[PDB]
Amino acid sequence: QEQMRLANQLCFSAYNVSRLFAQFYEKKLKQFGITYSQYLVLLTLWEENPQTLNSIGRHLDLSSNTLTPMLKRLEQSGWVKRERQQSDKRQLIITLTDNGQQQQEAVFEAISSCLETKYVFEELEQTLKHLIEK
Amino acid sequence: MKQEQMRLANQLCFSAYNVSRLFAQFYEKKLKQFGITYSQYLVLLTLWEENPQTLNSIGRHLDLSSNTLTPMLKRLEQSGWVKRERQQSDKRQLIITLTDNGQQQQEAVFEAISSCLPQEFTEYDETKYVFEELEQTLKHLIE
DNA sequence: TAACTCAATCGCGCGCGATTGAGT
DNA sequence: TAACTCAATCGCGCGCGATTGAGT
Repeated sequence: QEQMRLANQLCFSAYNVSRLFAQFYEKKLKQFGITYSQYLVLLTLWEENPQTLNSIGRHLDLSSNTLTPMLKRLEQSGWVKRERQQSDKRQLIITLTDNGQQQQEAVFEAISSCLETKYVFEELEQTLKHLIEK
Repeated sequence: MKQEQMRLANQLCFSAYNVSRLFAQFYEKKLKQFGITYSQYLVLLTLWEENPQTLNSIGRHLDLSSNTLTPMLKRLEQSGWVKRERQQSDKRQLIITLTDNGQQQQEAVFEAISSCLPQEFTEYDETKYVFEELEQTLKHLIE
């Protein structure tokens, strides 16, 4: 009984924490007209450019069911180019635009100006991953 | 110093993102039998601790509003977990009350989830604290 | 042909910023 | 008349289980 009481408060906290993070980031990012999830995509691209959609998804644990509509939005607001690979026409190469690369510093400053754990999350992250399989 | 503190906030934000998605995935798997969602579960938890409540009250417990809870309490009524009825004293209000089935099925739902929790559960109390800390930190950061 | 691997698509339920309109 | 306080509604962007159809 008490092991359920723990899982619930812990689940519920994670639920509250992620919403709050999103709320916060979205407030700061409103200037740029990008969402929290779009920001997470742009982080991976700022760390490695270009990437395939599938590669981005692997970094974020997301798939085309989320990234397809959403990379289309980032293209439509000038952050990225979506183009097909010649080696493999099934693939989709995502490449940052100049504007997309350029605005990183501005975006990071917009958020930074308003600012054990990291381990504890990664622990639970890996615990849950296993629970979804075996 | 200028930048490395951002790299911390990002990995921490991204971890919380991943953790909550996984928690939802897990609970949704176990709750499929009962035909309820994670969020619906969270609403049922507050009702199992206090019944009846007004939609506004539930929302206060979960930091949600009618923009989420209206469509969703309608779903729980349709699957026989709750009654949605307006108050006489104040016709604006909406009283949510658990159905017998709704009350009754708590034990079964808890068991369905608890049976799949690893024995890894009197050395996770640290975690529960660390979350609540960040939860409160973030809540102040928004205001 | 076939098996495979991709992004794209579909349907649905949230979250939530914003607005509406009923009721006090 | 007004100031309030509610749930309901609207529009949009996710997440994601599932399917599709193009390409290898």
